Amino acid sequence: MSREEVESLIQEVLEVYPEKARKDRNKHLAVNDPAVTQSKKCIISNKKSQPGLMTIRGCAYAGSKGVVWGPIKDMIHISHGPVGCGQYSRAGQRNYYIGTTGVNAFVTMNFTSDFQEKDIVFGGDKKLAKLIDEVETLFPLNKGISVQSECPIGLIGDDIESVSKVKGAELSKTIVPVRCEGFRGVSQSLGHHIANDAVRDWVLGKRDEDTTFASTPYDVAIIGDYNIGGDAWSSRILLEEMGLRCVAQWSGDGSISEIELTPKVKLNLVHCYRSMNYISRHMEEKYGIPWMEYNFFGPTKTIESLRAIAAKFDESIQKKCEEVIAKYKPEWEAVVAKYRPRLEGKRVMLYIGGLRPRHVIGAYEDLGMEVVGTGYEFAHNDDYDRTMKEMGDSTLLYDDVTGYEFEEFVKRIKPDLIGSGIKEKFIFQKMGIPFREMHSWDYSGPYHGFDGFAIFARDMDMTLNNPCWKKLQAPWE
Amino acid sequence: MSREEVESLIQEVLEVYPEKARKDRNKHLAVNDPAVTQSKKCIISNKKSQPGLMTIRGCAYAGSKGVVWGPIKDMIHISHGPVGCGQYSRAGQRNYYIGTTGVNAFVTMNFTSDFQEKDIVFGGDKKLAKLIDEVETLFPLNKGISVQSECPIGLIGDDIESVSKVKGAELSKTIVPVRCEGFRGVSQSLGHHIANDAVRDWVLGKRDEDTTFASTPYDVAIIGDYNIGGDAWSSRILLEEMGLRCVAQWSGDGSISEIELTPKVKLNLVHCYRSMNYISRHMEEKYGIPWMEYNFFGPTKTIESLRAIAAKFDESIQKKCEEVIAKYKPEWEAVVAKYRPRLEGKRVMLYIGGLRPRHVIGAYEDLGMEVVGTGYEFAHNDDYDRTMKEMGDSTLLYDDVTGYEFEEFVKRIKPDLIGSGIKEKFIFQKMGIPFREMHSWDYSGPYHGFDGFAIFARDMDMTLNNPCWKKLQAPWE
Amino acid sequence: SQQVDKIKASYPLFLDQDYKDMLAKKRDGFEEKYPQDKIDEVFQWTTTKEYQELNFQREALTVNPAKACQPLGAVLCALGFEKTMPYVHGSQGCVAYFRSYFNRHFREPVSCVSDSMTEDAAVFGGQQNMKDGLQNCKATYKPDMIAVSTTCMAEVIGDDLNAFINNSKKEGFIPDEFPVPFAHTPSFVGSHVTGWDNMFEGIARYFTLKSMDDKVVGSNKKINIVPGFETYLGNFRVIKRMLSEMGVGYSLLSDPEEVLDTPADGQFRMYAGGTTQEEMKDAPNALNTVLLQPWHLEKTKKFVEGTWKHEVPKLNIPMGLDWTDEFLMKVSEISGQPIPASLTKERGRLVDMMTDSHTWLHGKRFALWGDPDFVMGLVKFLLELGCEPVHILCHNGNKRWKKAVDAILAASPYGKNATVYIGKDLWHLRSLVFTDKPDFMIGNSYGKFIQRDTLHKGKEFEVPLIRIGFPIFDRHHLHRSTTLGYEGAMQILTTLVNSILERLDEETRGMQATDYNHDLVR
Amino acid sequence: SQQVDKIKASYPLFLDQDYKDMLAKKRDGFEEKYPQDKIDEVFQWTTTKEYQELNFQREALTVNPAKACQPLGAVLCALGFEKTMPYVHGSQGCVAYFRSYFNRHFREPVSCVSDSMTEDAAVFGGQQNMKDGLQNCKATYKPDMIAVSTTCMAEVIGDDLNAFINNSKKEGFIPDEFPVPFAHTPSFVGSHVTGWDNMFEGIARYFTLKSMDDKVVGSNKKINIVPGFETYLGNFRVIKRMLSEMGVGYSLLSDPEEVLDTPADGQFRMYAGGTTQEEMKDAPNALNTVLLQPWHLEKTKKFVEGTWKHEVPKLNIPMGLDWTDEFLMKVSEISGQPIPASLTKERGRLVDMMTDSHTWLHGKRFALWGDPDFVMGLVKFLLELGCEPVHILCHNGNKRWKKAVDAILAASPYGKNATVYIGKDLWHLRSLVFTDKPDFMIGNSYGKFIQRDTLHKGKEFEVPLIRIGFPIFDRHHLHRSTTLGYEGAMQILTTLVNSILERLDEETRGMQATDYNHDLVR
Ligand code: ICS
Ligand code: ICS
Ligand SMILES: [Fe+3]
Ligand SMILES: [Fe+3]
Ligand SMILES: [Mg+2]
Repeated sequence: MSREEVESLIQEVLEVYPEKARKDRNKHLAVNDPAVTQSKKCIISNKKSQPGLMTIRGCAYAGSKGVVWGPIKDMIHISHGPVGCGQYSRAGQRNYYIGTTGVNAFVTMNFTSDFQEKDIVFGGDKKLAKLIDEVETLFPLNKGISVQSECPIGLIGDDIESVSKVKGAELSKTIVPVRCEGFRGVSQSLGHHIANDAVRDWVLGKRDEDTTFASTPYDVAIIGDYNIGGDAWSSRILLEEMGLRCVAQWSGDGSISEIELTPKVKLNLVHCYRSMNYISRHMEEKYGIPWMEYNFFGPTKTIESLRAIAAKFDESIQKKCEEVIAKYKPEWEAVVAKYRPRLEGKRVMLYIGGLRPRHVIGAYEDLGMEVVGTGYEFAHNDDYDRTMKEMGDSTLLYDDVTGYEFEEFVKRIKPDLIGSGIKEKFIFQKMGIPFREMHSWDYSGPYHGFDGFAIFARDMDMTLNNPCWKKLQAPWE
Repeated sequence: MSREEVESLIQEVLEVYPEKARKDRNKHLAVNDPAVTQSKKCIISNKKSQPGLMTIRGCAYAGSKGVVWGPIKDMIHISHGPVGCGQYSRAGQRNYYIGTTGVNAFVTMNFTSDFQEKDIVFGGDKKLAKLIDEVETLFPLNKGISVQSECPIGLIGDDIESVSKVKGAELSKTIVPVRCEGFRGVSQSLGHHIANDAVRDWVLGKRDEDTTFASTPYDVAIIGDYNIGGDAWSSRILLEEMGLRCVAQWSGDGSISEIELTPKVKLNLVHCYRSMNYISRHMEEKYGIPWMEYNFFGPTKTIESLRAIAAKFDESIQKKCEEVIAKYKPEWEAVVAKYRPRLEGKRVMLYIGGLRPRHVIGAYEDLGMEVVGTGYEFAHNDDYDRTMKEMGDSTLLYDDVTGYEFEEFVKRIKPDLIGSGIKEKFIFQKMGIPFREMHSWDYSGPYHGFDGFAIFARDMDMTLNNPCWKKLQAPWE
Repeated sequence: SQQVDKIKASYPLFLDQDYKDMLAKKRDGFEEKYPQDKIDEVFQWTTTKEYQELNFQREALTVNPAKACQPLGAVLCALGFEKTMPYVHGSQGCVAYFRSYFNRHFREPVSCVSDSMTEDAAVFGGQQNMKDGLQNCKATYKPDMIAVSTTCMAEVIGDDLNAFINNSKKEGFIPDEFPVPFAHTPSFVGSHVTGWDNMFEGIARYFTLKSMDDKVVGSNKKINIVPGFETYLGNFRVIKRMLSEMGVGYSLLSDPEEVLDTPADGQFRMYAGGTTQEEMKDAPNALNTVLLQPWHLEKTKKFVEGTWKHEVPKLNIPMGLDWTDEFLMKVSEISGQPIPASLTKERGRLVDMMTDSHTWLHGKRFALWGDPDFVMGLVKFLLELGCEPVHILCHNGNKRWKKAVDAILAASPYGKNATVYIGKDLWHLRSLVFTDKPDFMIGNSYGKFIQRDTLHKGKEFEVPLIRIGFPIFDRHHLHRSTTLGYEGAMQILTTLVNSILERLDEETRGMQATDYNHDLVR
Repeated sequence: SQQVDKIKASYPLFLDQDYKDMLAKKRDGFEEKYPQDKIDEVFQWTTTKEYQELNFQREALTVNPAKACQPLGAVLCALGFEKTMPYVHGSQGCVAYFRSYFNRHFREPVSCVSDSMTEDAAVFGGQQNMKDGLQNCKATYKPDMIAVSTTCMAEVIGDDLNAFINNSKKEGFIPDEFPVPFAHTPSFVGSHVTGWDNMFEGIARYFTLKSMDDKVVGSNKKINIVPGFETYLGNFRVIKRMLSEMGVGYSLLSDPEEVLDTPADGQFRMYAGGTTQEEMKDAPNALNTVLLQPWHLEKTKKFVEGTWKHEVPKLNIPMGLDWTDEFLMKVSEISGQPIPASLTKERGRLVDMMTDSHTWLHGKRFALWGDPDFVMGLVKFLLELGCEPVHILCHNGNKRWKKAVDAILAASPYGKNATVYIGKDLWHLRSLVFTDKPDFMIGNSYGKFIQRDTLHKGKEFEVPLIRIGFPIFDRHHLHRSTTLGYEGAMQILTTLVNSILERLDEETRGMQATDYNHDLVR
């Protein structure tokens, strides 16, 4: 669609709103332009949602408990507050891990303080202290505890940092208080930041002067991969085939000892910039560890990343890098040969959280597809800067899109495929538009790396070309 | 019910029949009388069924293929004729066995010549010879073949005996022709007899001049136990605890070598008199092997049988007999103490095939129950002789009962429990009368022996006292 | 031994050590059993392509058939008529088997009589059996109609049913006006579905052949429905429900739904419901006749077209999305009734479920068997779901049918790896699921032994059975299910996707080994 | 690595040797993992009675709850009204979770808005959020009614919903006649079912409290039906079906079955069906009001009795035979309509199925959980089937409810080994199924992790899960099922008996080991 058509579509969609919401939402909708590379000249982001408009966003607790802390497999994470938050989020995110659940690993369990009104009236700090003792008795192999605060904690004036200090000293235990109450910030994003700072303040410096770990010149950490369907594993295997040693994975399949060893690495490899750029900058300031952004979606980006990573080391790693690329060349070329002819020219609209709305574009293009609209629930302008470079000229960009906007944009643009979340999936299927979940991978994946590209391609094809999409209209209508 | 009431019930029920059927059925219905011990003075049996009256009987093929031959596990039994008979009878009878089905054992499979009209016109003897070759190719570990003739074989003049001799000599294989066509006889019974003669004529004498078998004074065979739900195993274990050696089991879990070794035993133990008295008499005539009837239904009969069997041997077996009785005493006494109070005084009507209608009576009485009516599909007068002794004074006796008769008798007598077959089960459940399958044991069992009595008691209680029987009438009617 | 408070049935009783030792002694002492290494070798051989080739060279031996004989279908057809007694002229052993077979599938009484012909009748025929049998049956069980078929003994000796029934009336054994339709049903021709066709055509002839003079096509404004051999109660019910929803006047000809599902209220009801004699007498006055299972209603079709002069529509069995659509559109055309909003919504709800479940169904590979119409409808719906029906077996299929299914397969990319087999049995199918392993079998209870065989090769080779068809003996109340229409498609879809998900849960249930993929949400 | 023609997803990809070797190196190098022998020791300990006693001494820690929070139920209640937007005053993170939780169970869109209160509202309250939120929602999504509940942040800071909504109307953000019923739904009180009760009572109050003067009990000749928190579409449908069969005039108050099952026809329908505003306005004119799930409709009951003056009948949930009987008899009494023959026959068909399957169900032992009314109805039906419900868990149950279930259990010999637990969670239940092992669990998808744990101890300790309840996330389309009435009892019975037979087939599938009991006929 031409820039002029897209701009007209934006204004037509905004006509339904009351004035205040109309003026606000206009600032969060934009048309990509190569002459404007500074996103702060064309789109506003990381602001409050307008009331009543059916934002798709979550809260700070989802950012902290969901991605940063919850996946750390050998800690117990307490959803501290009433029963809702921990139950709705129990095992909804596919942060894959190896462990013996309930014994030495705990990711898919829901530990909670189950606040009742009495806890609102009298405070929950005594309950939290008793709860910690019960955790230690019943789960003796846990290697640390985190306290994920829900909305009431800060509102009633509880002091979980005092409980965490006192109980941690009593039990010689790492107990991490996280003030990620959902009323803080505007979205999941501030939860990331709060959770990063909690890692910094309570865990990361534990081994600052400990020299017992034997480091090598090729030690790296994977920062910001939550291992959805094994995504981080399908990345790690490549980094180590290339001669690197992945000392830590934050946070998918992660462990508290991995976190504590991360200041020993030579390079931090950041996949999800949005959620862990905070701790990466801290580690550079404090420990001198450089960090770099990379992208393991699709062969073009995976190859580019491996080369850029290897270039940070020496000729021996660059040699292994080219050996890895040569090994997998026939594999992804065969995926392209099978599936690109079946997907070439098809147009995709995306809406996801903080990374994937730009990070998966290369993988779609490796299959001959085109992303004609994208947007984020909770990205910041530095994300949109990176997005304008990846997206085509005159494409549609939307920040904190409303349900109404997304539906109306789709009706006009008529994409061949939509990639978004569970709250969107069933709307667009009913409209007859193939849909793929781009958070959960629709219970498939991995999608990272060369092995993940094959699954991604198979999945876009199975859904876009499925026989069901030809059957929505009854033959008598 | 008094004798006079029962006699009046009989006459009232028979008023519906046309004259010819009325006169016939009257001869097959009787009231037990202690002063008349000869069944040939009070009931007719083993006659043709009256047309159109819904007999429960099967045919000679069912008797031959179903019980005598089919359970022999390491032979392949050909249902020779059109596709129906072998398919309706496939794995309907629970003749339990140990083996690798399709490889060295074949009981639950259905091998058939699947006659088409061309086979009616030209005959099936050429098809049978080719079929035998295909069996030998595809099932090389079979240890013998039987040919179970269905109705058309004799009617079109095929000569399966010639095929069996020629192919058996060609292949050095035991191939047994059985002329058990369903038009022969009047019921399953003649199929037993035909099948017994086929064993005699084609298998039983194979080792007549073999002196290699290491015999002992305590060698027996179990004759006429088809191992329903493991019945023969729960009998065998007791005989061998008593110091006996069971050389053979006919035919449940049986094997062709066991049959061939049976003329080497010291005593044939006959459970099902009806189906296997023929070969037992032959073995006494030819080999001098004595035979005796026994009964392993319930503790009273099992104890009596163990003692009677042990009395045929020496003091060492008689001692072990009492040791076995002492071992199981606390077990069956605990069954009686639990279940007899829950069943005492309850009245049962039975209708089964050729043995169990009298053979299970003692087990019911061991739980305080009373069998107020019994009858057989296909028993002979020597069976009814034994039945009049087991059944109480003035009880009802029915031969080849019609569906109408059985329904009307039940309506009047109002038994608390009925034990019969699958074609009867669902009729009486709809009437609100607890029902137990006494052929298949309702997919339970074993019922033989001490271990079988516990299951039998549990099963009569679970059904007779089940909560469902209080709910048949809607509360608004 | 038994502990009174935890009594063991055969399983697990015979796993106790003393029984295990006893069974080992029986084997070693007297069974002269092949060594286990030889048993393993032969088993492995039976899983190979070499064995498969020998297996498919069979010309004379049938093993584990997937069909039954004509009179079984004649009985089911007859049961669908009001106060009608199925009556099989010939040997009584057949009737015991017909009744027990249906007893076990429906878990219901099944009423059927024989006239108990015996060996003597091979000299002189069964006329006297028919005379007394008809009189005895009418007097004792008081049917309003007796529907006569035959067993193979009566066909081989050549009893003339028509003359025998006529002579029964002439000599006073049954009243001349008492309806006794009949059909010859030789078990050595066709299969159970052929018997249904033969019986139905005989009943149709009985009530209409000699009374056509006053009939006018379309004058009663109804559509006749002939269901064929049908063993799911939901299938009779969904057809009646959809036609009533549309406001379409109809007559279901052979309707056993009531007599196969009577309540347990303290009364046994030998008869219940059924197509009335007036409905059969009036059927030539319908607008048309629709055959729900045309590949086993060929004789019925010739009579309906040749004598009633109905222009039977060319419709497939109404299974899956497209063929249910076509059925409703054709009924709408014939009747003048529009497809109502309720059925349009039901269709779109099936489509919704397809979109919801397509990612787990895509590319799944199936072996399946059954009767011809059921199988082709199952194939069609599997293709609509994006599934691959790779081994398609119809023991009682024919060449024309196979051509039709092959054409359906050729029209879909999901048919590229599929082969249609006719005249083959379940021992043939066993080879196919070893040599070209699918994900699942869809079939009747006889498939359980194939699943057992595949597991013995190894867990990774196991092919689980999904029970759809006839007979189903080892589960309870699946005969209440539906396979026709959108409702039946919804039930099949749900069963298929959840069979896939149950198997995945099983394969991912291993603590710290495979449970990384034991997802809460699928 | 991948082979392009047989691509592997996570399972089984990560079982390849290179992935295994990589995961072993990650563990050994950097995870500082406890030794496997120690993991095994602690696992075994967690299966013991000693561990159970410590586990049941918990007072502060909850692990794996079997309940959710109030506003989830308010949203489900609101969805049952025509063109009604659920609206949760407070934090938007809650609403993303409510929507996604229901998305995954129903596989449908779930519409709900937030007014996006943030940290600053702790100073000045959420009044402006309510004003702009109501106006934005009405304009953008064009509901005819907005039904307002709360998240816990708004409850803690103490927002006065009533004043805030009144001020939104006074200041012109929405027209004064636009309906905005509301309820305070604190997540730290009760559970999701309490939120349903609170929301429903608020909607009832909104439409009737101030207009009672012209009402006359019985004048509209109808019976009101309040379903409570209900997540099986079949349960709304069966109640309407049975009442229509009887010719009973009724109003189902909160009816989401249409909006939770829209067709996929090319259009997204945000709203469909639902209870009308007029039905709520007219509801005091009913003969009476029947509460299908009375143990979480206490506030509704007090309002219906205190304000509408209805004499709410003392009825249990209509689950199983006796309680469906009692429901139909009471509806017949109130309405004057007789129970029709069709429902009497349906009842006897359920009884028939009970007689057919009783031998496989007898004595089978179950652990089960769910909401109070659902659990007590399941317990009752299990007793009617001759089953033993040994571990009965209702995390959100109360002492009066426990007394009532204990009395139901004491009245039946099948209740003698049963214990009712309230306030306990699925980590408590995990201990019970180890220390006092039942045959099966009946519960929601969270039970799969208990089954996984039991299998790890050994195959003989595994307790299979039967999925009945909410949420069910790892199977497709079970939300279409029924648990109420005779129809629901038929569905539960069929699921239970065939779960038993599926497990028996699994345990007897072992060639030459256990397949002596692998019977074709069951
Ligand atoms: S963390 Fe973020 S929303 Fe970077 S909160 Fe969200 S497992 Fe999304 S686009 Mo769900 S910033 Fe991860 C994300 Fe991206 S949960 Fe997953 S998919 S890469
Ligand atoms: S053989 Fe006979 S009918 Fe003796 S043909 Fe029949 S497995 Fe019956 S009363 Mo079914 S003479 Fe056996 C019998 Fe008895 S099949 Fe079983 S139960 S003890
Ligand atoms: Fe039944
Ligand atoms: Fe859906
Ligand atoms: Mg799978």
